[PDB]
Amino acid sequence: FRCPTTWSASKLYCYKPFKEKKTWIEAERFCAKQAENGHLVSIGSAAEADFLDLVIVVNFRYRAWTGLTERNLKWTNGASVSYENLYEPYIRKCFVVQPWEGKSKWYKADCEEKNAFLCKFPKP
Amino acid sequence: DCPDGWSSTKSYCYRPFKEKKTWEEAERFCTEQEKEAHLVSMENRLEAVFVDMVMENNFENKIYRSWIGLKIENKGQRSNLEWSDGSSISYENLYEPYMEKCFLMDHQSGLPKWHTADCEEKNVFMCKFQLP
Repeated sequence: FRCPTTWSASKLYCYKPFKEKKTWIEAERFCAKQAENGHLVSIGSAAEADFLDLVIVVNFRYRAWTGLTERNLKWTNGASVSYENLYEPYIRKCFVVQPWEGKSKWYKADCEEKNAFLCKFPKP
Repeated sequence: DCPDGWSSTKSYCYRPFKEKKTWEEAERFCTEQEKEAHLVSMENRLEAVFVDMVMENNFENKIYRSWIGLKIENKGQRSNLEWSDGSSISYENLYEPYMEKCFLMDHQSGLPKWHTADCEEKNVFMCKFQLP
């Protein structure tokens, strides 16, 4: 099981950063075109975070979309929040990774901001 | 029919409670009603107005601050966070601190807006459930 050229392989996944700047949704859609089950990167452990940091350093100050976003509000009874009388608007953000003291940290960003982005897909 | 002590509309039953609780205690209390209930939700303006009128009818037309059935937090698998590939939130490395915000309606004058608050505040609340 060989990751395509330019992608970096962990045991189970192929990863690749792309420099071309895109909104969160068009980055996600770009990742999904790359492969079966392709998405913006998810980070499931410290070891994956460290591996992803290496992927970034091999390829590249960076600011890149991850697959992490905020959910819609949902009432405790399970209903969607359609109507609201919120004092301040709830606006779902998405998360970029940026360098912070030699590792990286995840920061909220406007989903319509154009950024570099990171794709992941499962081998097989 | 709605049980005794509950206000009814066509399909829903509502009940204000004066005993102040944290947001989690309040929601838990609602879920433990003989008919499982939840903290009040409002799906349109008229329902919000109704809920406010029931509260006012129960609190002597005074100012109040009542929990409602919304909470957001950024830690663990019940967060308001999700991965586009559907994997669980099993690891986080947020710049922002871990936090939780619980929503309430604060009646000052007129229909209350819904504000965020410390989940450990002790507030009055309302339960709601749907008739069969």
